[PDB]
Amino acid sequence: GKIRTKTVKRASRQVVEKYYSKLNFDFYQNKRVIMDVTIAESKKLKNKIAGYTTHIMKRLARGPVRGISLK
Amino acid sequence: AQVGLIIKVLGRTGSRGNVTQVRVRLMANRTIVRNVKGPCKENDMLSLMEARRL
Amino acid sequence: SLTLIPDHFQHIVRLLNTNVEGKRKVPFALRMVKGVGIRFAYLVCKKAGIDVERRAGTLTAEELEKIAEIIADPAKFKIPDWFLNRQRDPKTGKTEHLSSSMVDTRLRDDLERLKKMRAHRGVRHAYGLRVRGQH
Amino acid sequence: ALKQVQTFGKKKTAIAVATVTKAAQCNIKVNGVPLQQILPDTLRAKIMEAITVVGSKYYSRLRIDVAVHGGGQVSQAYAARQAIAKGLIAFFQKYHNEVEKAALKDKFLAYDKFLLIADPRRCEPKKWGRHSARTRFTKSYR
Amino acid sequence: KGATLKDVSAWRWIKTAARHFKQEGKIFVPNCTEIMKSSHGRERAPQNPDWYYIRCAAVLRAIYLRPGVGYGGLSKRFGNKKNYGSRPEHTVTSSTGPLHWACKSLTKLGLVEPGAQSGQRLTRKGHKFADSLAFQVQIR
Amino acid sequence: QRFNYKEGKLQLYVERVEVRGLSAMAQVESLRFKLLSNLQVRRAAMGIIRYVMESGAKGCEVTVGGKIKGQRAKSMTFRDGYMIKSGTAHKSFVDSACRHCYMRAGCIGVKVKIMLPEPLPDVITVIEPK
Amino acid sequence: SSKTPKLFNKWSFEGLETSELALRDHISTTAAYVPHTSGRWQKRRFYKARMPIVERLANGLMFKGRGNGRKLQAARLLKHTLEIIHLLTDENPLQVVVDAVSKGAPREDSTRVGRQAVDVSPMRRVNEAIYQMCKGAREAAFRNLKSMPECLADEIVNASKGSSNSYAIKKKDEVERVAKANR
Amino acid sequence: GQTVRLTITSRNAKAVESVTSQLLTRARDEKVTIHGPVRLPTRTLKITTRKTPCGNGTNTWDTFELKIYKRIIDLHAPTEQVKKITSFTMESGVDVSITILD
Amino acid sequence: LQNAVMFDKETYDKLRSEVPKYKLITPSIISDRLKIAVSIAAAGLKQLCREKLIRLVSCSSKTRVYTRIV
RNA sequence: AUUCGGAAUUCUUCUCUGCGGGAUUCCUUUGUAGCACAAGGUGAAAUUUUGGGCAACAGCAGGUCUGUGAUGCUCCUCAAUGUUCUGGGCGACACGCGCACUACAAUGUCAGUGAGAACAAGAACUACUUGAUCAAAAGAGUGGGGAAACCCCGGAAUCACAUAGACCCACUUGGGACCGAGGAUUGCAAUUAUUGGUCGCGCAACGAGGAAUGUCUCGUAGGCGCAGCUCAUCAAACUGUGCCGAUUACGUCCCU
Ligand SMILES: [K+]
Ligand SMILES: [Mg+2]
Ligand SMILES: [Mg+2]
Ligand SMILES: [Mg+2]
Ligand SMILES: [Mg+2]
Ligand code: NA
Ligand code: NA
Ligand code: NA
Repeated sequence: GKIRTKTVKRASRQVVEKYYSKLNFDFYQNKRVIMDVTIAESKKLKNKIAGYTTHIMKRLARGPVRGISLK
Repeated sequence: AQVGLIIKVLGRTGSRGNVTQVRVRLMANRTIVRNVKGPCKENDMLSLMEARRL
Repeated sequence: SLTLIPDHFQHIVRLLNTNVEGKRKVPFALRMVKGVGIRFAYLVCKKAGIDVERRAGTLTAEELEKIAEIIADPAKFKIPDWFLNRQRDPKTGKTEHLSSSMVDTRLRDDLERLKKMRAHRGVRHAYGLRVRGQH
Repeated sequence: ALKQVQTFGKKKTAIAVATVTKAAQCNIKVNGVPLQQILPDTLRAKIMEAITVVGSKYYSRLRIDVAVHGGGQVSQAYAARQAIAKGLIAFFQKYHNEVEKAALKDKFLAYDKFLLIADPRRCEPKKWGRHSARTRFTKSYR
Repeated sequence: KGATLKDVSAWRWIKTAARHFKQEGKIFVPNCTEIMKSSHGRERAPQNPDWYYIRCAAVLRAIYLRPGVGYGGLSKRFGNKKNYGSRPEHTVTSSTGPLHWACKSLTKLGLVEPGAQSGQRLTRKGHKFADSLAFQVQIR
Repeated sequence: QRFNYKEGKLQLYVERVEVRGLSAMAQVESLRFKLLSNLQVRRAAMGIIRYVMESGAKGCEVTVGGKIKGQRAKSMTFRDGYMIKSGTAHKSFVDSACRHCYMRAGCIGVKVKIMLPEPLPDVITVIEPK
Repeated sequence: SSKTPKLFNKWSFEGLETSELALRDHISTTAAYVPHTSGRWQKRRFYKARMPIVERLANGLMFKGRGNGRKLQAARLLKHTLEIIHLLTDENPLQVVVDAVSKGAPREDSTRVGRQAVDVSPMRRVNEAIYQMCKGAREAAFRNLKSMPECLADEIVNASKGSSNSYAIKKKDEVERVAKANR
Repeated sequence: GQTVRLTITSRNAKAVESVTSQLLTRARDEKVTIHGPVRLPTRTLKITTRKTPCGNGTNTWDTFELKIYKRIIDLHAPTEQVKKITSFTMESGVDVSITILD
Repeated sequence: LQNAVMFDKETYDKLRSEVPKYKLITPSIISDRLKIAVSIAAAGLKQLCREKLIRLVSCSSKTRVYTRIV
């Protein structure tokens, strides 16, 4: 696709806060991590969630990200 | 018929958008703005036997 | 076929009171007669012993008399009855082949006979209408 | 010993299965017919491309038998040239080095991608209210 | 050194075999062959003076490739598209009349025999004849 | 008799439905009972919605249409809760029914749609760690 | 033991070049064996500038309902066409063909932006040179005794020389003259 | 001895796979040689018809499809052994036919 | 328009003395120079090839292109 | 060495399919001023991957009371607007209009020869082989075989042919409308032709079509045949399937 929806972006942000020390900048390891820590009936959706989660992690390595509170 | 080289595509003029506005560099270094019919892109080469910018 | 023009080449030939072009191949020059088609004109060429690769207009009168005799009555030469146009004529019962001016005159008799007895095909023919159930 | 490999290739519906073997004299046949009896001469030049591109010295002692089913006149000439080209690569992988195989594989790709990779295009279904995949019924107003 | 069928041009085998049948002068030709259309899907007569010999050589080669084939099977091979006038065209199989006569002529020559419970297949003599002719065309 | 089954070869048993507030087949027949009696249409439709929502449903909808008042037909719907309407999975998370009730004049047709609470196609939950 | 391909196993692709600098990058001279290939040439915007020039000619002969989809027949028509070009010119048939598409389309055109004289993109000169020559031959052989290989050969040979007896050169002279007036 | 062929056919995909997976486990308990199962091609039944009941507006159609699933297992055991393998409560929609191979 | 269907004395010797001096020879080209049908023009060219007075160049079922022998 | 059609072993490259894997703007760079875009890479597939299905809230005095044992209110009701039987009509016309089929030819017509699909359906009617055949075709008639096992190695038509075949620019071997005389088949019943096959007529327009106008962006347009449905008999229609396979644009708000 081109543009991600609210369902993807909201869910992909809970993943970052709960599991921040199991993620890195690689899409393929992140997807394997995500499929074990979430429930959903469509593999297409889980692919996009891991796609955006990788994008967030790169931004966090640079500076703070709005709406993400690691605490 | 001197030759010219297209260095930038200004925009798509015309009512129906079938004519392009380009700036050519006379390879025969002067930049002249001309109208072009047909599909064209940068670094092309016309065979010139100005125009108002869009 | 690199054969020179004969001095007797006939650009127009006469057969069964019909003009026939003297430039076509023999089977396709006899189709110009009424009652002789493409399929029938090849059989006439075989029975007369004429090569089908010649131009009509090179053949002589003896060939033309044999041609006009096969067409007149195709029975003595073994041409089967399922090959003739008028079989079991309704008013005489005799099988025959109609050609030249006899094709038209007997068609006139068929229409006049249907109209005389007031049949449905007769009245439709008289009024200049369609007779085979075309809307 | 036997030195046998089997490959395949498809174009639209044609499936061509090859069988490359080590023999004494070069021999390529398609569905039984030898290579020089294939017609038209245009479609025979497409199949021979799977040989001229690399050179015939690499087919020096190989015997290839191709059996094609499905498709049509031109689909089967394209499926058969894939199986022959993929067959040479598969035989070199199983009985030669990687340096020799890699040189062959790039030459095939530098000429035509579809000498080793299948074309994925297939017929588009027909939809109601249309005469074809994309042509609608004629419209009239008055 | 030797050669078999399928190693030679399909036509050049048929053209050579048809010459063999005509020159030997032993095959049996029906009388209806001089006045007949090869099928009811055709428009005119075959127009080749030796058209029965060409089919018998073509029928014999067909039986060689597909043993057990019958008259209905061969008619599929010799079909065509019919001109229906102002209506769309369709496919019509050939008539099995002339195919019945072609298998009779070859059977009397000893080249073809009835098959095992179905169809027609060529005998050992027909196998020698077919392959011997294929070597003759190959050496030109 | 209809199917010519031989004697001793056919048997029927009757089992009871678990909860009557989640079957639109039974609910529509309760609604028709009120309608064939002297009952207000709004008071009739409010009973069904409140009952099924109280019984544990996830989304409900009642539609009554056709010559309700006057000589002109009209449609009256009553919605409550959440209800999906598109896709293929809507044939498993929604139950529906219909009936034709014979009034003194004309006809009345009523439908009831109940959303039965596999997860939803587009819901994602993240497991709490530790 | 590879060897460079030759068109129809006879005509050489070595030394092929265009004398028109503008069109050099839009005519493709990559060697091939036959004018037939199955590639997705209409997937990107500038992919038809790489398809070989002789194959583009064979695609222009498949016009009208009679000619739609007959690509093997179009290759055979071109096989005889190049033979006649060799006898008429005594030159390489492939050098004559690329000399024709470089002289068959107008360098200046007039359009309805305001009409106004407008220059023509190099991709349009190549496309229009093929279209005008294929059309000029197809209409000159409709109810004629000549066959189409002889009509097409006369079109290409005349266009390469700039002769006015070509259909494409007639249209190019008219269009260029009209556009100059609208300048 | 003899070979018995079992044919499983039903309109539901899950029901077919549940019964066949049961028979294999029961067969292996009796220590019986097995040939299969084989997944035969599934036939698709199609009916297409117009939506309108009066013939008005645009001509719109809908297509209704049905699928049929089929499996076969060949055993090697006499009748009594087979009479014990398949004696269970299969769910509705699935049928099993016993055939003795030649 | 009006094309002859058989050779005469004057056309035949022209076919055997002038056609062999043409760079490009085709059934259609010889037809309009001698005013004969393309059916008998094709037969005359097949005769000249058989005696080896012109050279075949491109042969097909429906197309034939000849030229000078040298 | 190469071909063709008894006994054996083994084995899943191709075929079959229930649940899985795979693609995510993933990677690099540009324009850059967070959301994103363009070109390229990886790759079977690179942008909603492709094609469909389902689709909110409101409305139309849109269609249907010829579907229904869904109905309000009406009408007729015993030589009846109920029901059955016989005959006719819905098919009538040198008039007008919408949508199709066939053509106006040589990139062709005719006569041969070659190689070669997919989706389907079948009484449980579909179809093979052999007679007929010491002589047209269509037909008749005998034995057998069935649902990935029979039909079936599914012998489709475009297509190809170095086929040393015919025709040669003309309303002509283009086109096949209209009509005549035999004969067979479906049916209780072919006279308004039920349909098919043989010979004849072809002297019926038609040589590319005024003003206007429809659909279409890649296995697509166009061309070519094949199944299903209606069906005792009849497809120039519709619903699907495969075969050959392009030109142009990848833009704009001029018309709608
Ligand atoms: K026709
Ligand atoms: Mg319409
Ligand atoms: Mg047609
Ligand atoms: Mg053709
Ligand atoms: Mg209808
Ligand atoms: Na036709
Ligand atoms: Na109304
Ligand atoms: Na419009």
